[PDB]
Amino acid sequence: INIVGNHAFTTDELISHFQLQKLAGDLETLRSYYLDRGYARFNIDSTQVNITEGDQYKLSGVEVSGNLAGHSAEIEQLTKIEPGELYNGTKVTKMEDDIKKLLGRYGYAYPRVQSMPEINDADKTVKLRVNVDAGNRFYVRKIRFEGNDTSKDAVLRREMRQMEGAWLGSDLVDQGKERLNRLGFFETVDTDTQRVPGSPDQVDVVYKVKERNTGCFNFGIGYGTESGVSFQAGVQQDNWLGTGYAVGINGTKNDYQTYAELSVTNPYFTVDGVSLGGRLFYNDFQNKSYGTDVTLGFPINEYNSLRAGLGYVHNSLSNMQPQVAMWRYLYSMGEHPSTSDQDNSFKTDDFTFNYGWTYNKLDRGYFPTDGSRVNLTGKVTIPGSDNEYYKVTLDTATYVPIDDDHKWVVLGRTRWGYGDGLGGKEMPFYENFYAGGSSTVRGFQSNTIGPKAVYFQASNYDPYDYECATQDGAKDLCKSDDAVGGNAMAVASLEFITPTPFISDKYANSVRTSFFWDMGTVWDTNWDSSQYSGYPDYSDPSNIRMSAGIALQWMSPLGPLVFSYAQPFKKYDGDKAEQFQFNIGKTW
Amino acid sequence: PPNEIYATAQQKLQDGNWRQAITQLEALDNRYPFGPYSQQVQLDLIYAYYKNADLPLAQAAIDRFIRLNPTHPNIDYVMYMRGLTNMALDDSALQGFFGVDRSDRDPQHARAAFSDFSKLVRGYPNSQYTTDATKRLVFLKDRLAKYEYSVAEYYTERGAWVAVVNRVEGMLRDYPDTQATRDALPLMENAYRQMQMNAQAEKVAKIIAANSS
Amino acid sequence: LERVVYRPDINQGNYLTANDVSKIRVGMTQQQVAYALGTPLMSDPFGTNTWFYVFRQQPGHEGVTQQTLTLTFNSSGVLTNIDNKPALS
Amino acid sequence: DEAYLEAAPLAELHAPAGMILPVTSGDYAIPVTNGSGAVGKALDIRPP
Amino acid sequence: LNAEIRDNVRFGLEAVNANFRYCF
Repeated sequence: INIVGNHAFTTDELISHFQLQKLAGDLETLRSYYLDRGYARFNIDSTQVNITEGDQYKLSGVEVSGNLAGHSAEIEQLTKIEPGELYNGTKVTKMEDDIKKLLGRYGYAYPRVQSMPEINDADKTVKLRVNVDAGNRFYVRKIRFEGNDTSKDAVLRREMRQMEGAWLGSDLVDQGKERLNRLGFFETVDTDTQRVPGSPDQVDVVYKVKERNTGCFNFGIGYGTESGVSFQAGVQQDNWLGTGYAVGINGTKNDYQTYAELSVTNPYFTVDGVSLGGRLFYNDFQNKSYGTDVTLGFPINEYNSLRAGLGYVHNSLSNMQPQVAMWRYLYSMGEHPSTSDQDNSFKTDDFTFNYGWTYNKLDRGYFPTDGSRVNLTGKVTIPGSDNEYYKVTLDTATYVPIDDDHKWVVLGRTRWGYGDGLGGKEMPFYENFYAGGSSTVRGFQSNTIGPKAVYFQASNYDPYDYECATQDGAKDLCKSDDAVGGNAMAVASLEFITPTPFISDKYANSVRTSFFWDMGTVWDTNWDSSQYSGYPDYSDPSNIRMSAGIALQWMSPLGPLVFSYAQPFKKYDGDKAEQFQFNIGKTW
Repeated sequence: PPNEIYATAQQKLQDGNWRQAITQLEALDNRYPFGPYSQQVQLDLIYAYYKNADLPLAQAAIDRFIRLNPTHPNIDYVMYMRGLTNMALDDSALQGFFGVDRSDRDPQHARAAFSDFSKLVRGYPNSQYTTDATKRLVFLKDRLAKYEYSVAEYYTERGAWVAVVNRVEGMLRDYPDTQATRDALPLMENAYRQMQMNAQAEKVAKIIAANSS
Repeated sequence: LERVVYRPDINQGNYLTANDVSKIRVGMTQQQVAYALGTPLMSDPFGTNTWFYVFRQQPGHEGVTQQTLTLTFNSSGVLTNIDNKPALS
Repeated sequence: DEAYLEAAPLAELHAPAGMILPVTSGDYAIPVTNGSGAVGKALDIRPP
Repeated sequence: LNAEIRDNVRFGLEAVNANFRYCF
């Protein structure tokens, strides 16, 4: 079988869409192509492929008649086509679907839209006559939910834009569908609009949802006769017992570190969407800190929201090492430690204010395919604090689909941040930014990107540490690999999401695969490159680390796990590589 | 031989591991699918699946049995088991443990259970299980009224006053005898006052006084 | 404080317009009225024969607009009285 | 559990004099029975 | 040394490092 009888176009322009019931589909595709090219009389006589071709016809205009219950200007605009355009069956179908959608917008749930082109062969033109019957307005009598055997009905009815006892809007139901997808509590959402048997003008709306399991709270204790007892445990949840409250409580206790954190929040404190929540934490590592914060926030439009809150943290340090950056800070604070003398202490009570702004137009909770998200967070100190500073972090991500089936997608992921002191004071060094690891740039050891400490005499560990740590040998300034973090950072990654031809159906909605290229850098400020001219200049922002690789994301029964491998291409002295990485994500 | 398998299954049903009783019953169906006592095995599997909470299997076994035995001297036992099987789905061990109010969750399972118990009670009025079925019907009816009550409260909070009035009237038609319906009356009194429909607010207040304690 | 909080618009009841309201006449049957206006969403179930048509809208950060039409019918299904309240007190 | 045995009793509503209450549906109707027999843990629910 | 009871119900012990996970 081949293509026979084409003179307007050659077969090389047509066979490219053929697989040579597949043939019936290819023949319908070719017929649609010709109809969309003005060939009003194009058809197929028989399959052997004997083609009959016509000429090209141009549209003369569109007439519309029928039971148009107002909105005539909108219909005219939808059907307004400039004269001279070629006849196109697809355009006609599109116009009919746009009319149906427009009518649905105002409650005409079941319009009847049909059209018939008049083909003028003496003069090659097509005049279209459209017959529209708007029908009656529909009202929603009951809204019901099925499948929600764990979550409370109160949750599903708040993520809705269609109220009972009012006219139907198709877009007002679809918005509900999207908001439920944005909640992140369901595997799938679908809809139905079944007519009420007792009246031609009333319809019910039914949503089908399937909840995924969440939380997976863990615990465990390491133990041995050499290692002793090491306890770690915690619980995390997004939809605790189905009430919509988020909970996070974790902690650990061992012979070198002890800490705990609790964070609880209510996305809907009030009926109109005002949210409240907060957290408490304690972490004593053998330096200690502890504190609390409370945040309130609310929406300002369908896509944007604001947050703000207050809190307090206590920070107490001791036995600090003689680092140049740390001592610069301490001197800026008025401290005068003795050179290379480990005997020291410092503690402050810092009262702060934090705030932020978000935007979220993503289509899915965990595997978005379109849209973008922006998260801008600021933090400032207030009078009465010992450390006067501000910070800003911007985190954005945009998904752009390529494929109609959304298998080919390009993701832009970027993060930037900065911060500084007030009044001529320095930023505390324990608030510095770090990068590297699966959360930022893959292929590098965690918190290894950035400038490193230079060490300068008394210590209780003198004999055991490196020669520049031991105070019998630590006679001068030494370079080290001990990352201290910085006051500025930037990270970016370009990730391509592709099909997964190597997975079975059970993974069809659980496994995503992508290719990526990562870049980023961390740098400082207030770096006196003259005094420390014998070491690298940390103020140079051009030493950007770069790597690329492949990753797979799997929404396993135990939560979102990420497996990846990447290799570096751009590395600077002092960096440490890590080529194979795996982490539990519970983010993105 | 089938006598030893039957004896083992009975011993495992009387006490011990019900899963072993399941194994013995499946062995009976695999080895003697058409024996003279295969009906006993099918009923024993239904019971054991219920006991182990293997609800999808109890349901499949029941539908199979009914198709196999459109009529039977003890068909009311099977229907009773249907009612228990449907009630068994409307629960959660964690929700019970933490004192969670289950009435706000999908009531469809309760509706199916209600329907099967009604069919049983009406078809076999002299069955020994009638008293339990009627007590369960009262319980389930109250649960459905609570479901409607909670929905009405949500729409009241949102100000969807037409939905509040329409749904409560529905409650009046479907659950005329329940505490939830009496408790809902002020919702109608309020809805008819937020909208200037004073005659109905007065009628509601009158029915409240007439039925107040 | 609440004046800056996002509030979706809320609609309640059946849609009304003067072009259709003006078409109702005493002597018209219930079937003709229901055809012309649509099925009533509210009715008084407590032993009477009357229909309530309520057109209520509340845009976000806006007041409440409501038109209430009460139709009184006889036991024969014939309209006896039209009570048209174009605005709330 | 057997919490169903603790369910509250049912009681009908009465109309105010001169008023007619909405006509109910026959669905969810519960027939009148004598109530004889064991309930809850006292029942034998094993196969015949 | 290690066993699971149901999907998302996992316990391990393996001197030893006892750990347990359970999903809702």
